[PDB]
Amino acid sequence: QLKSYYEESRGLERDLIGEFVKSRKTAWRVATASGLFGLLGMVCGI
Amino acid sequence: VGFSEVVDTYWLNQYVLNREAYDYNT
Repeated sequence: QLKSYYEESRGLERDLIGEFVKSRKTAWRVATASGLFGLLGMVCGI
Repeated sequence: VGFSEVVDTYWLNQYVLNREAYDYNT
């Protein structure tokens, strides 16, 4: 049930391990942004 | 959440006092 030429093409071209590396990099970046918001809250409180 | 005249008054005084006051002599 692939149901998509585009899905099959992307599945062929996509690199799984690199995809996981990029996903974790994005996760850490978002966590860093969260830490930034937290520090901003700390400064605003002070 | 946690984040939350000197000069003019003289003239106005002298104006009112002199305007409103009265003494035949001054």
